[PDB]
Amino acid sequence: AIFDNTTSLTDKHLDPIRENLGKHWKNCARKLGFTQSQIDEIDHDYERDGLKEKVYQMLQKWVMREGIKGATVGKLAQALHQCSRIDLLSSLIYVSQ
Ligand SMILES: *[C@@H]1O[C@H](CO)[C@@H](O)[C@H](O)[C@H]1NC(C)=O
Repeated sequence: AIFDNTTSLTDKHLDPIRENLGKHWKNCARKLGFTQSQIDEIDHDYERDGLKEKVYQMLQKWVMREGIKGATVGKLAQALHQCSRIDLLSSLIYVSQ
């Protein structure tokens, strides 16, 4: 079951989220525990780099903050549930097999 999966996230799990989180990324950032101030910093600091880079930076900051113990398949699954991205949750289930 995806929500109890304790596997540490690596590129293979993160890549579908990097590619598809898309323009509606900030609500998922809040569910991943970023404050509005932190979201604003990412939004401003990576404006010239583009939306995909804002997404990349947000996800990587989360993986770095939570570490190997905390940045897991099951925790990402819960975040995707909480931010209502069942499309992304489905891609995560498939890549985790
Ligand atoms: C926390 O998230 C809520 C939405 O759930 C938002 O209204 C509020 O502004 C956020 N606060 C901060 C400090 O990010």
